[PDB]
Order: sequence, then structure tokens, then C-alpha cells
Amino acid sequence: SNLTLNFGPQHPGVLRLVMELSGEMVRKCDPHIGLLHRGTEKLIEYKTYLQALPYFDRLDYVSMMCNEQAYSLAVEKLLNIQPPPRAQWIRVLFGEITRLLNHIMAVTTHALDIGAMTPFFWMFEEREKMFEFYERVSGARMHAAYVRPGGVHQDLPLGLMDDIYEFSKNFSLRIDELEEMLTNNRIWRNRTVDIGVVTAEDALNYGFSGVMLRGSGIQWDLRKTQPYDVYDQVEFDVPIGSRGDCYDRYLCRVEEMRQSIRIISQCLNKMPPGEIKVDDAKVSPPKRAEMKTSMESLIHHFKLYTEGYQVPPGATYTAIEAPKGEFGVYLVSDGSSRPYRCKIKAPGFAHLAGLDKMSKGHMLADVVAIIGTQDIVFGEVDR
Amino acid sequence: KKTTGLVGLAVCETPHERLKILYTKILDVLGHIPKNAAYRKYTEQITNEKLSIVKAEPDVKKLEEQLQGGQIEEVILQAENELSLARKMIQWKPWEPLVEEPPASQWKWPI
Amino acid sequence: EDNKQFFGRHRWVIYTTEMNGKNTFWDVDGSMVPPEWHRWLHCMTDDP
Amino acid sequence: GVRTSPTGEKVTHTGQVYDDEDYRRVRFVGRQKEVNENFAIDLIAEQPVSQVGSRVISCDGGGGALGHPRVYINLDKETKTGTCGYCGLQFRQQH
Amino acid sequence: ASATRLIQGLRNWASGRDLQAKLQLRYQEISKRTQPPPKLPVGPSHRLSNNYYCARDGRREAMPPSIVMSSQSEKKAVSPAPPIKRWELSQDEPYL
Amino acid sequence: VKQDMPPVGGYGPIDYKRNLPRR
Amino acid sequence: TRPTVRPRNDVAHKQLSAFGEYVAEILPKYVQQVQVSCFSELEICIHPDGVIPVLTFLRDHSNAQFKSLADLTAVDIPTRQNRFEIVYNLLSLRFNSRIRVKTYTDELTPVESSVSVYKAANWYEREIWDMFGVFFANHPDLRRILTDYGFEGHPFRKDFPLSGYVELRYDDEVKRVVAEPVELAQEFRKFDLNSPWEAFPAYRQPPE
Amino acid sequence: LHHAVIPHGKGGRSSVSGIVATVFGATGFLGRYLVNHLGRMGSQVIVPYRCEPYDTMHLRPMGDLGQIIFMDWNGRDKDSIRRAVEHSNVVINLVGREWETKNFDFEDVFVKIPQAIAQVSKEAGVEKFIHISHLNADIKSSSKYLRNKAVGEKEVRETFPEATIIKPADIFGREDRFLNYFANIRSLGKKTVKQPVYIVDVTKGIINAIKDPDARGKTFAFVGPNRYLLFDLVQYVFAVAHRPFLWTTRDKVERIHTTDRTLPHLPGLEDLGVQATPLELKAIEVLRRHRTYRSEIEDVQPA
Amino acid sequence: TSVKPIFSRDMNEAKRRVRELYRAWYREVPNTVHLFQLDISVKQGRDKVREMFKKNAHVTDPRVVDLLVIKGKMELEETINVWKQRTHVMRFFHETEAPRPKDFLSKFYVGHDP
Amino acid sequence: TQLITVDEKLDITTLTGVPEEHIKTRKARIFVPARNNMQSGVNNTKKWKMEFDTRERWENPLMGWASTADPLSNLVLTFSTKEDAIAFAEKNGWSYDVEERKVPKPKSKSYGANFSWNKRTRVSTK
Amino acid sequence: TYKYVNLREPSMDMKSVTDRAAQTLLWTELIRGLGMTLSYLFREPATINYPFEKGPLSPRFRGEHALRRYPSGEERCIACKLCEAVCPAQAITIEAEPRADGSRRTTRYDIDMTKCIYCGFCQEACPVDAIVEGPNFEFSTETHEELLYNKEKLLNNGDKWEAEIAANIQADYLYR
Ligand SMILES: NC(=O)C1=CN([C@@H]2O[C@H](COP(=O)(O)OP(=O)(O)OC[C@H]3O[C@@H](n4cnc5c(N)ncnc54)[C@H](OP(=O)(O)O)[C@@H]3O)[C@@H](O)[C@H]2O)C=CC1
Ligand code: SF4
Ligand code: SF4
Ligand SMILES: [Zn+2]
Repeated sequence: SNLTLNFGPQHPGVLRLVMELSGEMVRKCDPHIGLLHRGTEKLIEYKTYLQALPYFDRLDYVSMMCNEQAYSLAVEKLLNIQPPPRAQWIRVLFGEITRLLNHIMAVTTHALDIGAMTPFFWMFEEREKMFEFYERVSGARMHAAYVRPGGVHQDLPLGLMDDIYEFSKNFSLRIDELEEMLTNNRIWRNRTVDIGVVTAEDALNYGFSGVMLRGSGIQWDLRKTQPYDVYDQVEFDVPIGSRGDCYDRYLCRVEEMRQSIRIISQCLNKMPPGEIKVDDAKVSPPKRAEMKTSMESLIHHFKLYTEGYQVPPGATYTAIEAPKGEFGVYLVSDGSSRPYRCKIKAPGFAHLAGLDKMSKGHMLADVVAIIGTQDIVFGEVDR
Repeated sequence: KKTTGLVGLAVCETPHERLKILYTKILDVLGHIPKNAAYRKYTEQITNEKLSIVKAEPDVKKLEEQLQGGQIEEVILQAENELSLARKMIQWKPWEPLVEEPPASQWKWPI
Repeated sequence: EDNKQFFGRHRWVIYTTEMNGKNTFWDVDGSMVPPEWHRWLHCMTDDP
Repeated sequence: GVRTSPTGEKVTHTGQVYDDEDYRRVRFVGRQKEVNENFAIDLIAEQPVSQVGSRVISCDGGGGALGHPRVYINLDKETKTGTCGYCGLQFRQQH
Repeated sequence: ASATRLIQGLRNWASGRDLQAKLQLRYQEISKRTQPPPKLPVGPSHRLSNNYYCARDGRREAMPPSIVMSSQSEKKAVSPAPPIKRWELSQDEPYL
Repeated sequence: VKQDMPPVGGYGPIDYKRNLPRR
Repeated sequence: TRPTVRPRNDVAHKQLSAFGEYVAEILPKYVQQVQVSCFSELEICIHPDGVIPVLTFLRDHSNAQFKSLADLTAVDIPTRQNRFEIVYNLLSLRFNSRIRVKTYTDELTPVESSVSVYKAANWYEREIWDMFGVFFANHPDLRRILTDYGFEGHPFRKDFPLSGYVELRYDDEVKRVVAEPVELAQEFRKFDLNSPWEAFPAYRQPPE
Repeated sequence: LHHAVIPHGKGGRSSVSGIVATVFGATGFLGRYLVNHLGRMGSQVIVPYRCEPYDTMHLRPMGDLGQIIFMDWNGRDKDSIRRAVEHSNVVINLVGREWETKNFDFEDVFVKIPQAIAQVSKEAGVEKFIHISHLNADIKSSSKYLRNKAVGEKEVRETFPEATIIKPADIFGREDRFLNYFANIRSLGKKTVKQPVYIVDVTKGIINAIKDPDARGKTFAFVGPNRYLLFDLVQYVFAVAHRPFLWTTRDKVERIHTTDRTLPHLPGLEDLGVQATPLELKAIEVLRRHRTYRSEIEDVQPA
Repeated sequence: TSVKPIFSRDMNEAKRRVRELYRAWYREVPNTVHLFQLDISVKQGRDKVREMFKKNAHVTDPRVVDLLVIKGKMELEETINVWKQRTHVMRFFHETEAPRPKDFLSKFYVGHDP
Repeated sequence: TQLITVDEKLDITTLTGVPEEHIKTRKARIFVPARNNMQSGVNNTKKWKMEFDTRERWENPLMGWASTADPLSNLVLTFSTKEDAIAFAEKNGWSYDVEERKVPKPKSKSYGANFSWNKRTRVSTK
Repeated sequence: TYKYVNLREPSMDMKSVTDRAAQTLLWTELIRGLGMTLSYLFREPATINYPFEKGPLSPRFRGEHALRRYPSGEERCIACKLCEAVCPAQAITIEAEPRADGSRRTTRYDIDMTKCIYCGFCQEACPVDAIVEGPNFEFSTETHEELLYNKEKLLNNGDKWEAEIAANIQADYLYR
């Protein structure tokens, strides 16, 4: 009949793929995913808000602050709290840093998943400096919680923005050298141009989000249409793709890195010295000096860490432009100290839904290039 | 103009008469809809207003930026989709009264 | 502590033999440094 | 500094030493019972009983935001010195 | 830095960026650790004789969701929002 | 006083353009 | 009320009120609750006989585009007869709006399976079948996504416990991985955190 | 008995059963399956090993978190053995190599090893010492192996009188010695009755004997339900191994040509109460590795 | 209580679909026991298949029998494909229970177990 | 459509996957939780909690924890009326004991009778 | 504001088409990529020697938490169970008893390092700063038994250094 290959969990991420292929050029591929299933939604249902914030930190794991930002803005949207301006600007700066990190890992792991070895090492030296910044800010290497609902917790120490300025200059030169290395590299252009075309009608019906909508025509940015924070005050532009190519989508990711450099530059130049957290002791914990020499601050610290703050009853769905796309969180909260049911819209899940139309008329090396060309981490796809 | 931005949307060549025959078909199939429903009123209102915008345009870009709906062929796809739901809503009779109610102690949230 | 090389090669340690009678000329571990030099050597300060 | 049962194994600051009829004596074979040899009771009985000339006095813990929250304790009994619950160190009055 | 001239020239010639000035090894503009200790300001709270919590009671302002329609010669047919404007090309080099 | 981290009068420019020599 | 309180807008609130009233006027057959919350997102609460008519109306009709589909879930609520709530979460492209079509169902009812009018709902519907237990009729493929093959019990319910009934371990008798009943090493201490004193008076249900 | 020796709840995986077993040997075949069934019981298994920690690493993840414990021993010092059975509920003796070495022989392994451990376990004060021995171990000749095991049975009956001497037949299993030794060959044709018995029935018998008293003192014998001829056994194992084909010491070949006999003067499996299984199911289990790709159940069953 | 069905109208189509599914499970076993290289004869596998069909014998509601037919058909498709491994098909059996008895007396010697 | 016409109980117990041991062995206590008597607040009322019986929690012999052979023990199902509680308990299969809801008695207290003339309601300490 | 790319036509001017043909035939840009790889060949390596140069860190690094104690005094903990209440992995196990002096204290303070996600919530939830996430990364444990810290491994680990922990807290007690 036809060859029903079973690509197991070995490395060409981690999945299982059963492809009923015709003859080096396929027929019917089915991704069996769910191998990395953990039980995040049931665990958040049996825990509180502040305690189950790290589940939202690590359900996606390459992006590490946009997922925190999405859950914290879900809770701050439901709880009716505007965060202070310096918290909003630090949240914007770290959103752009995490965006730069996720796009550069997607570029390098797509290059290594094809087989090119060296810009992986170059840009991972750059991402080692990124993790040095995360270490100095929070204390963690990767999984900095750091974003409480109620603003940024424990603001950045003195002597950081100069290092971010130096990193901005050197990283602009390094991404220019990446475009020098690849990108009009002839064999790589031969590797990926005409594979995985996506009609914009199918991009809307199959529910593609983020970079796929940029590549397949239609102009759609959450940062431009629905400013959920101080993005309306920083000036940037989004790149759009003419043809539905993979090469086009690569160019779009590189130019989103470059626009992240612009937003980091303006955010450094326009920092207000407002405050760390909100002006409400019943949501954010009070600082430790007032805790020690104050009665009400000790009472609010004690109850706010045992019971937690309550949330008024209601349901909300917010979604922010994570580097993979519209990362969505839908909270349903009975009026209590625990959420009733949370659910996560994953752009990687929505992109992996259309794998049939992205790999109908191509070969299997192009199937590996299609799996690589969408920033799919297989921990977020699981929910 | 040539090669608009959307990928699987190849360009049109005659916008005016194609969109006019689309909306005459809209008004025909909507003429087969019963009268006392609100749906006939709202659809016939918005389609006559949109066609009356279309009736007096010599240009292309002026019609694109003046008539909302944005890009010129997405309007045509939108019109084809509205004709498809008009054919579907000849069936399904949605203007009839409500189907059987829930147990009414249900849509209250806080449990 | 050298000053001319880049950030990462500022401060190095040279271990000696016979600190607990373990023959530590070869197979040198981490963890043999006392904690004040553990503050100094991970670049958390500027003073020895 | 520490007591030791006649089974040969060290007690802790909590008296949890095993009996003759256990098997955790066998789980300690070859590997030492890493007991803290620094008890917490006897490092307070060596402290000087402080004598402060007021009546109701404060206790911080030696440093702003380095120590327990403030407790104000009363020193009106004549035979029992007041005792901070956080600190553990006593006070007296002088008049 | 601190390399000789010949390999510096071959680095500059094999990639024409004048690579010496920006090379990503950080030497002197590492931020000087053990900074002076900070005093952190307090924002729009703590002002005495206005901080009634009934004013900024952001939790209790959350009203229950309003409803209508249920189970128990007219210019109309509204949209959920005004229609979205077509964007314009930015000026910072539109065709990269 | 206050001891936050603002920039010192505004930082310099950071380039954001694709640089190629086309040699 | 100006610092640290989220400022609400009334223009979007009035527009979503008018649009929800308009939707319930033009579809009288299937509409029961039309609610706008305080932060202006529309919710339409729906009988399970009109999933295909409401979504074919809402993907088209040219006055509400709503091309994109997001979260689908059917939040597992006890205390009712009809337990599950299926939440289609529709996002437009031409309009910047968000509506939630919330239809209800119990444990043993086929809803009309929106895979034909939203191709994104394929794995969403298959996932809700595997995790909750709501069968979807006239649907191409229902398999088990995100669960083990030998595992069953529909685990995201409130009735399925936190730890499962089976637990895997390797053994050398049969030289493979086997399933055994769960013998936890620690209790999973459940905390009684829901304190009294009624933190919200605006959400008091009327007593009996 | 002190507390934490009473049982608690169900079986296995941090379900505290009530025995603490010091298991000698335990690195090879039968000891590994017995540690498997004790970790399934949920006990504390003290295994002493004299070898590399890599083999006890391969048998390591059997028990639960810290249930099994590892310690070193030797065949020369009584102090390490008394340290091994300081506090133990039960102790089982499973030791013996099927070929000689330069440091330990067939002589005095079965005389010097069980005397020393039985002496120090009587003096340490434990109960329910279970010693395995081979069947047909007699003072009669034709095996240094079998005469040494007969002297061992007599000595462990003499000292420590309340011992459980138990004896299986030529046990077969997934990683067997003699059946795998039959499959790995190239042979002769004679007649000899021989009854294999499967290893999980034997170790179920051992755990029932180790937790089910009224069986202390009495010696037991394991009899498989088959009791048939060797020649048809070899032809059946070749026919199930899909090959026609029509350390190898002299003591091993004389063991597989020793006619195994049974006496009903000591009770078998039914007075202990566990079901025995026939050959063919587990034979089709173990006989893998046929050919590249490659039923005819013989079932001779003589007498 | 005019309830929407799944597939059927009463128990007649329920019995027809379950005997169709049992015919499929009967002709589906020997292929799998040759394929996945199990250790159990065909007759024991067929006996435990008919035991799994005799387990749910007191079910009367037609929607429930329809949903059990759907469950069995899904698992038969996943076993006629080579998606499920040797582990799950052996997990259908019970070889590693050391099964707890059902007499009151042996439940009394290992107690606190009603 | 609406083809099925039947008035019978539901039998989800063969579909919910929990085995027969935990079906016919345990029991569900259905109760309003008592007011936490050290506090004074009846917000912890108004929710019919369904809970199960507790079982053995022995000691983990390496640390001193509370190991358990109990999946279903850490559940609680908060309901709003007794009828839906009984309906869910009879539907999903297991046994049930429905306890009673005991309201506080409406008393009549009066400061003026705390300061009476001839009666024995003379507090003599305020 | 959109800035779209991939829009050029092949210029039928002779110079553009002969430059694209020269690119296709004479292998220009592949040798240009070789030039970039040679430019990184002649650099200095950005590696650090591990067993002699441990890498840089931050004064708020989280890992290997241990219990502090008072300056010239007893244990700092109270067994107030705030850290057990906030521990998101539910790794903390506290059993409290008072001693003969009358101050409230403990008996059992057990942490699973295996379960510990290393947040910092037990660092920040403690009112008297008893448990503090330490400086280092020295676990590398051969057995699963040994990664379950009792109170006395925690107190030996808080007595193996306080000078480090007191220096980090005195560096960073004005932020938190
Ligand atoms: N055919 C069979 O398999 C039958 C076997 N038996 C009995 O079963 C027992 C185990 O046999 P089996 O597993 O097949 O073979 P093994 O030889 O592999 O098992 C014996 C165990 O004791 C250890 N051991 C042997 N001699 C010494 C020694 N001098 N010093 C220290 N350790 C020693 C072995 O190696 P290590 O030192 O590395 O731990 C191993 O752990 C034997 O006592 C045998 O009499 C009984 C009936 C049938
Ligand atoms: S929070 Fe601090 S004082 Fe309280 S129990 Fe934990 S370590 Fe002890
Ligand atoms: S850092 Fe570890 S011990 Fe502390 S709260 Fe987090 S999981 Fe618990
Ligand atoms: Zn004090």
C-alpha cells in the first residue's frame, strides 16, 4: 500500500508522528502529541493564585516572562488594578527581552534542525548574556517568577541599564552578522522557499496566530490594535510578509528581533522613577521594614500569604502577543481564594493543528523544516 | 494595481460590475426571506446602504478607502459568505420563537 | 585576580594538595573553597 | 556538648534516639548520623540577663529589617524575668 | 581586545565591519558591583489624612455583570466597534 | 532622597538598520 | 479613585450592550442570556440546538466578521443538571472585539460539532472529548489526545481525584512497565483556606 | 516486636510490610527475583554485596525510596556479617558459584560460609532463617557440588536447629543457567527424568514460607508438575527455538545427567499453598532469539 | 424526558452494535498476539475479551451502551493500528497484582479494609 | 428529533472509570460544614459539601510523613442544595448519608432586660 | 505601521542580471560566508575554565537554602508554618513542639530538595528571615535518600556558612 512510518521521540522537539507517506513524497501525516502531559490545569484548580503562578511561568518554557505577563494581566484585569507606571515600563522592557530571546532561539534551533551548526553557538553566547541579565534581576537562571499580579516584585538593582545599553549595541552588530552569514545563503534558500504556503483564508479558519498571520498576508498585531499596556507610547512597526514562504517567515522573525531592539532602546530612554508595586497592601505584600515596624502590614503579610487575596467571581479571557502568537489565558474564578478553572490557548497548538495543510504536497525533509519553522516547544502545546 | 498582499487571493479585474451582481443576488435571495423577521430588515438596510455607496464611484482607491471593509477583494469574499448564509438561513427558520428553556437555576454564576 | 582579561576570567583559584588527606593533586573538585572566597570568586563583590 | 545514649548513638536536641528493637540502627551502618552538635537551649543560659532602667521596653533583634519584628515587653514581676518569644533573651528593670 | 595587529587586520578584512570597536567581550563597562545602598521611594499612598480605603477600594468596585436578552425608519444594525483603519507604511526604510 | 535607577540624561542611539557592505 | 484603580471605558461598554441586543434581536430562537461584564467582553448564553446556526451566522453576515476561534472549554461544573459549559471564544479581525458563545450541555448529549465551520476546532473538540467526556456527533475523528492509551477516566472532571488510580513502575518479573494502584509517599495536605466574612457584598445571592 | 514492625495497609511501594530481610548473595539470578518480590511486598531488604556497585546498581531501582539498603561483606570476617545481621527480622542464605576460582573452591564455600552466618545469626538473635539447597544433595558420589551441599544441609541442620532448609529442583526462568545452556550449544541422546520448575512459583513459595509460620523447622522440596524425559525436553526446546540441530565444566554436565528424584516424605507446594505452572507457557516466554525472523507443543510427560 | 440519542432508538440497535463490536474484537486478537509478541495463548485473550464484555452486563440505558460501543471501537482502532505498545496490551491483563482476597477472614488479618 | 423516551436513573458508574472497589466500598457524607467555632462567621455555611470517609494514613518509614492508599479521600464537592447533592450521589453510583442543616435559633435579646428591676437578669458587672 | 519585505523584481538592466549570474556561477556569497567563519576563527574564545574559574552570579541567587540563627543565640525559626503554607510544591513538612524553656519551637522541619522548584517564596514569606535560599550549587548527590534534608542537615548547612548569607542579606535587604 503506502509506507506508514512511525517517527518516535528521537531527535531529527519531542513528539510522535505517524506518516502514511507515498514514496518519498507523503500522503497523510498525523502528529501524536501529548507525550509531555503534566496536568497543569488540575493542579492550578487545587492550588491558589500566587502559588500556582509558576505553573503559568513554565507551561511555556522558552518564553519565560510573557507567560507570566499574560497570567498577571489576567488577574489584574479581573481584580481591577492598574499597575504603577515604573512596573509597566519594566514589564515592557522584559517582554521585549523575552521576545528577543524566543525569536533568537527559534532561529537557531531551526538552523540546527536543518543542520547548520555554528550560529547556534554564536547566538547562544548572546543568550548566555541574556540569562546573566535574568540572574542579576531576579536570582534565577531561567524560571524567574518575578511578575506578581500587582506589578513587578522587588525592582531591579542599581547598575543595570548601562549593561542593557552595551548589550543593545553589541547585539545589533551580532544580528547584522547573522544576516551576513545566512540569508542569501544559496543552499539554505534552496532548502526553504516554496514549502508550506498558507492561504490567509485558511490562516483564519485554521486559527493561526502571530507570525503565521504576518507571513500569510493580513496585518494583525495585538500590540498595535489592542494596547494592553504602555505599548501605545513606544513607537514601532510590525513586519509583514508578501508571499507565504518559510524564507519570508524567517525574515519576519529577524525583523521582529530588530524592532524589539528599538523598543528596548526607547524603554531605556524613557524610564519613569515611579514605584515598584501597587499602592494597596491587600494585594501586593508590604515591604519588610513596614512589616516589622507595623501591625497592619504584618497582618496583611500573614493573611496574604496563607489565604491569599480573594478574587471577585467572574470569567475573563485575556491574550497577549507572545513571540509564538496570541498566548491566551481564560480564567474562571468563583469568589474565593482559589481559581475555579483556568485554560490556556497555545499558539503552538493552533499552528500544529494545520500541519496537514502545511505538509500535504511536500517531502519529509520539508516536513522537518515545517515542524522547525514554527516555534513549537511541545510543552505549551500540551495543556 | 497588481499582486495584492494576501497569498491565496489572486487579484480581481472588474470590481464594480462583479460587486453589483453580487449585491443584486443578495437582494434577490433576501427577497425570498419572510418579512416580519428583523433579519430581513437589518440585512436589507445594510446592503442597500452599501450598494448605494457603490453606485456612484468612478475610481478604485476611493471606493476602497470610502466604503468600509478595507481591501477590495475581501469585500467580495465577504459578500460571497453573506450569500452563503442567506442560502442557509432560508432554512433553519431562526425567526421562530425560543426553543425549550433551561431549568432557569443555571446561568447564575457564583454557586 | 587578573584585570586585563574579559568578564569570566577575572578570578581563578589554584588548589593545593593535602587539605583533608584525600590526595587532591589530581581529580580536583569544586566545593573546596571557604565561603568568604566563595563570595569573592563568583563575582559578587569587588574586595577580597 | 551533646548527650549520648548507652546504645552508642548520639541523641539530638530533641530526644529521639532509637531503642534496641529498631532497624534504623542498621540504616545508619557505615554512614554517620549527621547530628548538629550545637544545642540551642544552652546558648541562651550563657547569655547575660540584661537590666534596663525603664518599665516596658522594646526588642528589635539587632538591626532594621535584620531581625524579628518589634515586641514591647513588660517587666513588672519581681521573681520572673520577662522573656521575648522571638529572641529568647531576658530583661530586668532597675529603679 | 589585547590582540596583535595582523590577526586584527585579517578579522577586519574577512568581515568588513571594522570588528575591533564592537566585539562582545566585556572588559571595563561591567557595572561596578557592591553599589551604594539604595533608598526606595514610596508612591501615591502613605499620605496622612486622605488614605481612606473606601476611596481606592478597587476590589469592591467590581460590579456584577449586567444583562439583557434572555429566556424569561430605524437607522440601526450597529457594529461592535468602529471599523479599523487601514495602516500606512512606516518611514524607517519600508522595503528592507 | 531617592536612589532608583534612571538613565543619566538619556542614553545614546542604538542602530536598528540592516547593514550590508555589498562588496 | 485615580491611582492604582483600573480605569474603565464606557464607549466599548455601550457598544457591546447595543451589539448584544442586536444579536439577540436577529437570532430569537437560540438566545437566553446576553451579558456584558464590567470590563466589556460580550457573553451570549445558548441552548445546544443552535451551535452551527450561531457560528455560521457569526463567521459571516458582514456586520460581525469573527473569523478566528479561540478557547472552547466546557468548564466542569457540578450542582446543575446540565453540567458542562462549552465556550467558543470568537475573535474578529476587522473589528477588535471578543465574544464568548457559551452553550450548555450535560454528560450524554451530542452538540453539533463545529469542526465543519471552524477547522481550528478539530483538535479542540478531540481534546474536550478526551478530557471531559462530551461526545460530538457527525465528526470525522475522535481519538485520545493528551492522555495515555491504557488510561481512562476523563481526568479533568471534578469527580476524578488529583492523583490517578493507576501508577506506572518498571518491574523485572515481566521485564516491563506495569500499572499498580497508587501508594503515595506524602499525603498531599489539603488546606482549609476559604475563610469566612464575605469579602464581596455585591455578589450576595438572595437566600431561601 | 517493636512498632514500625507491624504492617500497614496494602502491599508495596511505601506500604510497610512487617519483615526486614537480610538476603545473602542476591546479586545473581534467584536473589534478584526474590528482591523483586520483596520490593513488591514493600519491605526492607538488606543486600550485602562484595562485587562492584554496578551490579547492585542494576538491581537497585526495585525497592522504593530507601527501602533496600546496600552493604559490603566478605567470606572471611565474622564482624562484617554480624554488622549485616545486627537487627533483622529474617535472613536467607542464597550463595554458591557453579565453577571454582583461585580464591574460593567448591570445598568450604558450602561449609565455611553457612556455618559462620548461621552462628552469627543465632548469636545476634534472629528467627526464621531460610537456607536454599539443591535437590538430591546426598553423601553419595559423582559431584563435589552435591556432596558439599549435602554436608552443608547437615551442618545447617546441626547448628541453629530452627532453620528452614528448602530445596528447589533445576529452576528455569527468563535468565536461566541450564535451559539457556541448552539453547547455547554446537549433544547426546540418553534417558534421564528431570523436572524443571518455574522461578516465580519458587519465590512465591519462599515468600509464603518467610511470612507464614507453622512451617519453621520442616524442610521443604519444590516439585514441578511435569517430571519427564531429558531427550524430548531437548527436542522440544530446539523445536520451540526454531533450530533443528539434530563455562562448560564436567560438574555441570554431570548435574544435567544426574537423575533428579523426589521423595514425598517432605511436603511440597500444596501444603504451603501456591499454584505451580507447567513448562510450555514460560518456555515460549524465555525462548526468544530464534533467528533473523524464523507451535508443536511436545508435552512428553513420562510416567 | 424526550432525550436526544447518540446512535440508537432502544436496546435493539444497542445489542446489534455490541455484537458487531464483539465480532470485531474476536477477529482482531490473533493478529495482535502475533504482532506485538505477547506471551499468552489466543484462547485466554478471547476469554478475557468476553470477560470485558460480560463486565458491563447490567447496563440498560441505550445512550450508555452507545457510548460504550464508541469506547470499544476507539480502542479497537488503536489496537488494529500499531500505536499502542506491548505495555498497554499487557496492562489490559493482570499478572502483577498479587491479588487481594475477598473472604472476611483474610481481610481481617490485614485490616482497616471494608 | 428527541427520539429517546425513557424515565430511568443514570448509570455513569461504568463510564467514569473508577473501579468497583472504590464504587461499592466507600461512602459519601453529604453535609453543610459546621462553623469554625473559634471564629464567628457563617460564610462557611450555604455550601453543601460532599466528602468521603477517611482511611488509613500510616507513617512513611524514612521521614515520618503520612502515606496513604487513598485517591478519593482529598475530594470535596461544594453544592448549593440537598436535592442536587442526592441526585449526584445516586447518579454517580456510591452510597450516601445525608446529614441535616441546623440553623441558628432566632432568639430575642434585650439590653433593657439586662438592666431589669425584680428579675434575675441582673448582670451586676457592666 | 507595517514594513513589509520580499518585494524586488529581477532588473532587466544588464548589470543587475550579470551580477546575479556571477553570483550563480562564480560562487561569490558562499566564499563570503567562508570569510565570516574565518573572521570568527581568528578571534579569542569566549570560554571559561570551569574547575578553576567558577562563573559569575548575582547577590540574590536562589539555591541550597538553609536555616539561619541569631547573632550569638539560638535558632531563628518559630514554626509559624508560613513557609509550609506558601510552598507551591508542598515540600515543607513542619511539626512543632515547645521545649522546656517555653519558647515555641519545632521538632521536625523536613524539606524535599527533589520536590523543591526553588521559587523563593519560602525565602520571602518568612517574617524573621529564618530560611534563606543560599549562594551555591553543590548538591550532586549519588542517592535519592540524601536529597531529603532534615532540620539538622539544614542547621549544619546554615552553620557551614552564615558569613556568606549575612553578606548577601546585608547587601540586599533594602530591596525586599
Ligand atoms: N540451577 C539453578 O539456578 C539452581 C540454583 N540453586 C541455588 O541458587 C543459588 C543462586 O544461584 P544462581 O543465581 O543461579 O548463581 P550465582 O552464582 O550467580 O548466584 C550466587 C550468588 O552468590 C554470590 N557468590 C557466590 N559465591 C560467592 C563467594 N564465594 N563469595 C561471595 N559471593 C559469592 C554470587 O556472585 P557475587 O559474589 O557477584 O554476588 C551471586 O550473587 C545457589 O546457591 C544455588 O545453589 C538451586 C537450585 C537450582
Ligand atoms: S516561615 Fe520562617 S519562622 Fe515560619 S515556620 Fe517557616 S522558617 Fe520558621
Ligand atoms: S523554594 Fe522550594 S521549599 Fe521554598 S517555597 Fe519554593 S518549593 Fe517550597
Ligand atoms: Zn525580641
